[PDB]
Amino acid sequence: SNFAHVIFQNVAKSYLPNAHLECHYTLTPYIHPHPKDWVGIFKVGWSTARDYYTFLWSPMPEHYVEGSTVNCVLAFQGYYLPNDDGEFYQFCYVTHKGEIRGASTPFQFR
Amino acid sequence: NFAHVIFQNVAKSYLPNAHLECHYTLTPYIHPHPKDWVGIFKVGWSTARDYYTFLWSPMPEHYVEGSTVNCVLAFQGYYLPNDDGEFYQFCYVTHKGEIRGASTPFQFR
Amino acid sequence: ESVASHFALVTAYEDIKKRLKDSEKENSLLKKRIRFLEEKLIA
Amino acid sequence: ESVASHFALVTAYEDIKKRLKDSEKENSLLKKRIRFLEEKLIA
Repeated sequence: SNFAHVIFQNVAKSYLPNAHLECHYTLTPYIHPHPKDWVGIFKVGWSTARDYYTFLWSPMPEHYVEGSTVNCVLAFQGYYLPNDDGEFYQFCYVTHKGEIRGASTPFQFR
Repeated sequence: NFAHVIFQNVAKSYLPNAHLECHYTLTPYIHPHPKDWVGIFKVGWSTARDYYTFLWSPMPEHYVEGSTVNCVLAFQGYYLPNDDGEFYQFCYVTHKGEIRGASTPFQFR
Repeated sequence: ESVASHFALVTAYEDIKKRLKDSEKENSLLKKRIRFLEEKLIA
Repeated sequence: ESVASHFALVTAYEDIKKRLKDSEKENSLLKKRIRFLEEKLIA
């Protein structure tokens, strides 16, 4: 319910190991973003927001209007991404209050 | 805490609505009970009430504390899932409700 | 948060379950194509 | 027993993860064979 207020778009089944990765996602009208929100790349099966492989702060949309639908993009750098390690990962959007408000389908780096 | 019964030779796929034999082993780490049950659970279950069906895990005769005894149970296809695409697993649930065994997942197809 | 962790794992599991089924179907097709190609060479 | 449920799901997911990885691995090798065989046969 609350777990799908952020929607990750066009997530692939796999990404090339240590290649730059654009992460696209949408804020639905149900979330009011915050400058301390962030997107993490989590190994599938994580237990806490602390278990991320890497992360980026989510840039606060400029001229934000409450209740709107907003598209966002983050450029994860290859040198902070997993190698071909046999694991599956997913994007998770985490608010400044610690809530997970969206989680993508999983992907492997290979 | 969760590996005290082991399900042996548990396969990837069993025939739907068909006679099934379920092999599992009691390890000397937990103690059998007549009203302990082996449930078949859809993967992703939250509590023990999410069982699909079960059978009472029979008590072995002359049960010696701290032994290793293998058991076989015969679920019949009337009680078993259809070719539904879902993954299920075996779970040994005792008489006081703890689960002390969760098998690898299998389909019915 | 404990609930979110369980939800995110079910979501990942469901996608990997679908991808396994797609993979197994391809596996069956590729194996038939090989049997056909090997059979072509014996004649 | 929320942590038992999470544990059981983790281990079930890990098994399906391994099955998917192996099936895709084999699939890529099956494709290499199909090309190798076809190279003897058509073009």
